[PDB]
Amino acid sequence: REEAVVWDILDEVIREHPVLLNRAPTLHRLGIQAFEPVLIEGKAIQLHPL
Amino acid sequence: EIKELLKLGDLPTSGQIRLYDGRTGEQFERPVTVGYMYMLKLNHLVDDKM
Amino acid sequence: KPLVGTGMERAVAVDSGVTAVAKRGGVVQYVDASRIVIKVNEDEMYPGEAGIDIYNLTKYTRSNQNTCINQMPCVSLGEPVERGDVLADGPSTDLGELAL
Amino acid sequence: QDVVLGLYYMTRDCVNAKGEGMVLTGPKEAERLYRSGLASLHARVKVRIT
Amino acid sequence: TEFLKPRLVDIEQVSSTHAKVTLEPLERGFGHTLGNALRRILLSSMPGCAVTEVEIDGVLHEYSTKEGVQEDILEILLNLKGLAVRVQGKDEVILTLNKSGIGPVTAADITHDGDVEIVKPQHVICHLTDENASISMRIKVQRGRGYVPASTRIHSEEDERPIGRLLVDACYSPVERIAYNVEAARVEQRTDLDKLVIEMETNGTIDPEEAIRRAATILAEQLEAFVDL
Amino acid sequence: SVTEFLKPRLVDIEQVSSTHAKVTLEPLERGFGHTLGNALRRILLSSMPGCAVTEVEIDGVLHEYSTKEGVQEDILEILLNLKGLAVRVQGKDEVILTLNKSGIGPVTAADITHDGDVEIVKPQHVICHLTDENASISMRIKVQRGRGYVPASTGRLLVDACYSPVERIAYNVEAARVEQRTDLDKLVIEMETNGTIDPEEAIRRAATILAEQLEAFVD
Repeated sequence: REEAVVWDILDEVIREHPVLLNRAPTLHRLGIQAFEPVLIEGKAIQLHPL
Repeated sequence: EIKELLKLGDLPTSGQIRLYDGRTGEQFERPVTVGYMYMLKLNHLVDDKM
Repeated sequence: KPLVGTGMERAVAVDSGVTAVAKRGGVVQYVDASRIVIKVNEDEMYPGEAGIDIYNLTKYTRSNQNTCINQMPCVSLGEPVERGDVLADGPSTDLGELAL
Repeated sequence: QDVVLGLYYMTRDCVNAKGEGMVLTGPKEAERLYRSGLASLHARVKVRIT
Repeated sequence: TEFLKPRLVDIEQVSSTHAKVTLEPLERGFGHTLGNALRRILLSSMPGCAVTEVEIDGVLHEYSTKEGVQEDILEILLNLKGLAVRVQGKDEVILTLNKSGIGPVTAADITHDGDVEIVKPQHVICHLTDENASISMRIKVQRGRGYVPASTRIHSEEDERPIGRLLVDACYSPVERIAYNVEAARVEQRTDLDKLVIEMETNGTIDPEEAIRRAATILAEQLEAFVDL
Repeated sequence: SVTEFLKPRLVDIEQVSSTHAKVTLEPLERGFGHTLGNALRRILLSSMPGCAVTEVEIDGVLHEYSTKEGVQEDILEILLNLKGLAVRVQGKDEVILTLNKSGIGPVTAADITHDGDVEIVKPQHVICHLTDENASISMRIKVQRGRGYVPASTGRLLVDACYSPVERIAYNVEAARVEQRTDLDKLVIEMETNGTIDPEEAIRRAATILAEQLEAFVD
């Protein structure tokens, strides 16, 4: 039902839960890293410049 | 010939115009290139891949 | 349309087979965005044939990439045309010139 | 690539520029000058550093 | 401390769409501040009235086509989206468009109303291409602000609109481009008094004498917070 | 709701020191964060009024190019440090103070001739250090009330006038959401003042001025 309360539940669950991001191919270990997620309206994954 | 055609209009023969940032009303230092580029929407939209 | 092209569109859009092309010269008699009927002039009319050439334009139809390929008219009622003129613009084409 | 361009543009110095040669009591004031438009970013100046 | 307050000394309505208005006097820097703040406010928050829904007699979906019309239903919907009208003291209105015969279909064919005013009657909706051809549609116009896409609207309506009701994306914002030019004024035999001249190109629904006042009211009411500390 | 724009409620004052704070506004309509933040900056940084030193007369020196002895720092540095002095002057346009000091030791702002009508907000402001047994200085400091930050464009010596008390104001906008949309703006404003005016009230003044300029059109 994507209830508006469910979005509050998601904003509480995702608070401190890391997510692993890895691009294919991943030649070296720096290609897989953990990030603290933040919700975004769109459908693209927001990545940091550095 | 591009310069001659720009001269026919009242446009600057330099090809670069000064712009103003919409957020602060300030003028960008040094002119910037502005024109009409033909852009195409490639058939790789995100909603087919997320 | 593209503002800056190379003039190759006037051929690529025509020979693609996606735009409706006037088979013979004549004057447009009726258009309804589906069927354009042309009164082909008697100079190229067969003596026994109808003397009036239809063009059932193709509307929204799925392509191999799940896109629409409808053709829309560009000529006006009563406008004269000559054989080879583009009557209805196909997808990515407008006024007989390719426009992606 | 973009960030380094910004830093290269910000710290570069020009011979003659607006707000040249004055004395600034500290870095904060310098920033104010730029945002008030009284000085150019590449202007040569003496600021008290700590 | 010598600040003076600006007054709308003059307004020049050069056209039905383009206008200029001068605010004088203004002290140092206020010309830039007022010009850019009011430009942003006028571009973003100005309410207008735009088409919201369409319902044509014999069509089912926007991707279909009407018999005897030069323009597909999609192009008719786009042309209707380009229509700009005024409404007098109402939140919504339903206008009927009845027309027949060979020729164009212009906005004048819409059943005119005392409270409904069309900025450009020469707007063409579609072209009829048969003697007996005729289209009847019930256009719906709503007030608002900003841009509301049709996808967002129906998911916020929370009810299933009936078959045959087509929804267009409404661009309520009636202004197109706002420019501000700052120049000195001969006031009190003293210089550094900027005369802010705002030139705006609109659709013609609103008169600047009210647009600038509404923008200023919005700015002041938002500014109430920072003085409420 | 065609005239019902969202009004923010300040999440905090977020004060970090007596001079600087982190006033945050939340939430604001998209495109309203900058419209307010840049306007407040443009008011505070260049139009705020205040009293500041603009002219100085040191004893027996014609220009800062001349570096009189007896003082550890040079006359140019003395002028910049005097420019750094923050003053609160009550009910006068311009005043002429006199600072006189003697003996081996630094010169501090507490030594000025306090008229009682004049309030030096930072008596601990160091002026310079005297470097002789007989080292004595006396100077006439001119203060004037005005607006903004007047540069050196204009036995007197001119100094840049920091009438506006705001040492620095910087603002940011960031994403904020309500139960159904994540497009709203949260405005984080930071300002550091000279200390004559507390920051929390300074912005109170700034919007004030701006609101006045809007008076003739708002209904």
